[PDB]
Amino acid sequence: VASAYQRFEPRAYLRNNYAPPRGDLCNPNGVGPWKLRCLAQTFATGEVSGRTLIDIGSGPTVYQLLSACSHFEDITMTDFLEVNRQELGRWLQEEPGAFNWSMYSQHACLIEGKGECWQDKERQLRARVKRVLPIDVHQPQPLGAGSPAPLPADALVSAFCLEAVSPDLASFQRALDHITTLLRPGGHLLLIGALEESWYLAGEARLTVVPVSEEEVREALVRSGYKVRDLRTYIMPAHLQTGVDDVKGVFFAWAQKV
Ligand SMILES: Nc1ncnc2c1ncn2[C@@H]1O[C@H](CSCC[C@H](N)C(=O)O)[C@@H](O)[C@H]1O
Ligand SMILES: O=S(=O)(Nc1ccc(Cl)cc1)c1ccc2c(c1)CN[C@@H](CO)C2
Repeated sequence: VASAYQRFEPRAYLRNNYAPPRGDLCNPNGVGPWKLRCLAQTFATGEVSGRTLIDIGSGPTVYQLLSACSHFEDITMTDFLEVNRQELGRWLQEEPGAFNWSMYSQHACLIEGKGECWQDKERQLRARVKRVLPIDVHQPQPLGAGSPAPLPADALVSAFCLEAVSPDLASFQRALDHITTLLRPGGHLLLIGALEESWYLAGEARLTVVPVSEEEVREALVRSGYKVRDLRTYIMPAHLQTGVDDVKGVFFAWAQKV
């Protein structure tokens, strides 16, 4: 896969998945509103807290941390590709060419209902993201030997990574076992991913993906030593079925390392 990922174009990836129609946040039935709503509700339970958090395979996106950032003062973002870490850098440092996530920040504020202005939410994320490190979930030690990242983390977040870098279920299970080592016992894992997908595009790159089911993800979490606190499925409607992939749904898993 690492080979195919050498052609991965962040801008194309962003455009394919986070720009209209999939990125439209006005229609309450879209995947965008559904996902932000499920990230906000999880953190609103007050049960997912601590000091440090690590986002596994962040790619060029930050939406997965909008609701999470107000609960963890030290946040580590990561990704296998340097081009993605650079794309993140552009938004974090507010440099030219950064992707504009303002509609997402605003919706997270809208959903959270704490009366927070979106600039303050983005300010807080930028402030708490202490570093952006390389990572490889295929390695028993994903971050490596002496990573600047505070370990073990009190919580992990990973969206669309594992199944997208695993050729099969068994390999999926190992990557999960792998990243699980980065988590403090009793800690929390918020895993988001593509259901029954076999490929997706990112510019000249065409990636192979392992198609997994909700049941398969649940059992994998259980086998890695987690207690599944919540599991949800969003079925991808026809209007969101574009030619960028063959994903059937999106899953969300809130797991607790026991
Ligand atoms: N071996 C590996 N270990 C960890 N991440 C990897 C990887 N190989 C590829 N990746 C990264 O996994 C990501 C899958 S796309 C998901 C991006 C983002 N988390 C989102 O929610 O959209 C890409 O950023 C890709 O570079
Ligand atoms: O759900 S999405 O259609 N877009 C989306 C997700 C979250 C929000 Cl907040 C908004 C839009 C979405 C986002 C990323 C990926 C997909 C779908 C499916 N392919 C994966 C890579 O395998 C990558």
